[PDB]
Amino acid sequence: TPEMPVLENRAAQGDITAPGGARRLTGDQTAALRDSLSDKPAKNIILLIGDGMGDSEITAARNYAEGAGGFFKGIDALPLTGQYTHYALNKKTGKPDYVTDSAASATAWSTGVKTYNGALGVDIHEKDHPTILEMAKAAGLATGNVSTAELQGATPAALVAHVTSRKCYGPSATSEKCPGNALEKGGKGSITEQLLNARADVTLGGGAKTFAETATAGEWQGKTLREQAEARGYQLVSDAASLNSVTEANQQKPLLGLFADGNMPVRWLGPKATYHGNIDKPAVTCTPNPQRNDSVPTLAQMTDKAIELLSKNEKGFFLQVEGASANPCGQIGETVDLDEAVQRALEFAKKEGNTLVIVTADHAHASQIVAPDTKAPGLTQALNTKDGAVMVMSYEHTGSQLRIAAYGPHAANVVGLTDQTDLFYTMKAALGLK
Amino acid sequence: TPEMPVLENRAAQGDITAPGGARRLTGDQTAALRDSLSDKPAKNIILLIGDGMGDSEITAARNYAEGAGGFFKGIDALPLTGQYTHYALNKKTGKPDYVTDSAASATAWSTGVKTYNGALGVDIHEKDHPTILEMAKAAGLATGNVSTAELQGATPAALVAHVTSRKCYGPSATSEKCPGNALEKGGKGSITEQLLNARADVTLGGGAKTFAETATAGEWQGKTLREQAEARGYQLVSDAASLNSVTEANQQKPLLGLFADGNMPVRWLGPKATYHGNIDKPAVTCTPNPQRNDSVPTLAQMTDKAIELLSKNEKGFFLQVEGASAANPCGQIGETVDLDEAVQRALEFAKKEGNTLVIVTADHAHASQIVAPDTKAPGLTQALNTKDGAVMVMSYEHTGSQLRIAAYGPHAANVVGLTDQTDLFYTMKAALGLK
Repeated sequence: TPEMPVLENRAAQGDITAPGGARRLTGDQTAALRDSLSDKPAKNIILLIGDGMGDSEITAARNYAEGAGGFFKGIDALPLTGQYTHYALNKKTGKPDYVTDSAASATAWSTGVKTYNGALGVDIHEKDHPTILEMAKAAGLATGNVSTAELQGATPAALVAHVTSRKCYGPSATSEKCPGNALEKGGKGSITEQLLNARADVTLGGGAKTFAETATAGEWQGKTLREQAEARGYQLVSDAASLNSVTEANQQKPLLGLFADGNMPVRWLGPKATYHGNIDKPAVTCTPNPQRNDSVPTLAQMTDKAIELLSKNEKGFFLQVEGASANPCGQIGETVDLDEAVQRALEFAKKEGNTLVIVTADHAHASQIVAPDTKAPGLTQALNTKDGAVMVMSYEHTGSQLRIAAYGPHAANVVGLTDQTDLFYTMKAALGLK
Repeated sequence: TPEMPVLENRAAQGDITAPGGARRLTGDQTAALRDSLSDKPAKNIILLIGDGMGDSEITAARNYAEGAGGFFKGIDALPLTGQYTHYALNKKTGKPDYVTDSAASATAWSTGVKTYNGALGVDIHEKDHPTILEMAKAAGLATGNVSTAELQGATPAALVAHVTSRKCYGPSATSEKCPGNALEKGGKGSITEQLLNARADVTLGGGAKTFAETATAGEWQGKTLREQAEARGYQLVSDAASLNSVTEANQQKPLLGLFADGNMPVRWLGPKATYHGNIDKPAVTCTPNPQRNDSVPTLAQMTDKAIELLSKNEKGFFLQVEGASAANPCGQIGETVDLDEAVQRALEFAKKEGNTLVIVTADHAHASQIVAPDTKAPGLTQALNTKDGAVMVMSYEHTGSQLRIAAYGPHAANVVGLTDQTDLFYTMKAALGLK
């Protein structure tokens, strides 16, 4: 039965200077697309999120790494595409707030309810709403959360924590900034304490710093959150070797991989963009970061490991993978990173035939690709792309709708204009979560 | 009984502060989407181009005019959506120039070949290439060209002119800037002269000022290009009353409507954005432009008259419609609202007819960004009171980002995913069965 093609090749087909040369299509999509459509139940969902990765950021990364007529074998290979909205709510008025932050957006797709800038897992009345991971887990499904940023960061945090502020990282900052959530005040705990209670089968990322914090109440008081994790049965892993030896990870043995104190390392380094840096400075070539290491797993590696462990669950799985860390090279390199994770996800999804893979961003950032002769009011940098031509980028969250792309069962629900909260109901209905 | 659906409503379905209230979907989309897939031939194509309307401009205009949970009934209603690239090429090297201008992007979807910035209907070796309008016309189809900007502007002109510089509006300018296209030098003429030769069945837009120039050579030397068009059998209309009087337009009697000397008047008036304008000035509400007129045909009126006159052709039609007419948030949003009225008209037609492909996209993305109210940005900003009674701040060039392309109809499936601007030429070719 015609089981779902991925976009094969959408690179410029020939000589870009010639008629028909820059075409990305070799024919008519109608029947490929017809076979891309299935409404049958998604057994697994993999959701890949690029921090700030709107259309402008995908274009600049393609231009740099693949060349303008190039194609990301992961990000651009998803057959169903649409645009979605992500406005937040002003807390006092409940009126729309056109420019969201990462917390409210992360909340909108994990719980399906709009909230205010700064909130995680709570609506504007500070009430908690259940996340898609809490719900997958309640249904007996394996669950995993992966990031290259701090695990306390808004996108990973929003699946496991419910606090009135994204800053309530650990006990210290919670007593002070989220009193109603402070464990001492009967609240549910900080983002890191709620993480530990939440017991996702696979959690992997940065942010080991706040795990050194110590509990102020509860049966693990005085112990640090790392000690509590181990005390609760988590198998901790802190490099690529240990992650690779892990054979099983489940509710009896939750894997928790902490690979960086803050954010895990950035793939490429470059100079900072400067005022008139395109006029007054050379075109940049990005340097691979020497200090990324064979000890530190990559986002693609974490993704593949997580898929390996989570797929042993005979009921299905949910997995969120976040690709996060005026530095254009570091920006572009993280989109390359994520593309490799999407690729792996698609590799699994095609083979399995019952996985919805979704790639999108939390919200748009402010860089634009601009004409190389520009006198911007800002920070620019000219870059040497794959094409041997220079691209100037110019430099903060923005409110623009952005791309969401999908492959697999129920992916039709991302085509057209949707809203970020619809993603929760799409995933929930795909997974049959009742 | 099959009919292909348009998205009747993807507004937030309820209370946006409550669970499920901000959903734009009320259920599963699969079945509606397969009912939207058809490879059958398209009899007609209506292509609407939003001048600079990338995803930021669509969102900014929806928030202001419809509210954040709102829905543009034309623009957001097209069920098959994708993203397309639109880079130009460097003329000297043939290497990509990541940020196109209007001329080079207009050449790419009308001719299918990439080119350099400033070029109309010629490739980087200055070779002319048939535009999709010339080929539809060559095949016996009715063709139309409507704009709110000057007819000599990059987007309407790319359909009918082949010149080495977009600035080659009329005799004067072609002689000095495009001397290899100057009519008194054996070239094909200015944009206006080639427009007159291309003899599309309906051409409606602004730009009457250059028709006041006199030709330098040829059969109509010394006559103005307006006297020429009359002498060549064109029916000229210059206001809404006479436009609605036209009964037919075809090759014997072709319609040319010149409603303004330069661009047609802007829908909404508002101040220009300003440095620290979102903190130093109150929020703006856009007001109707007094000069927009009763006498001046709106873009949905022109689109509607064009479809009427063009559907008299037993064989089908091709129609391109351009919404265009200075860091002014209200003119900018007014024109997206304009174009959305035009898209609803095209879509009522297409939905009724059953064999029309409607594509709505932009030539290239512009640079306005929706920012946070309290932003201290280095450009020009302005705060605006939206339909929600909330403030939206806008910040201010062309940019290189890929942008939205959306479609409805037979062959509309070929806009989904990542395509390139020149793929649009081929999707039109193939839909329409050309060549």
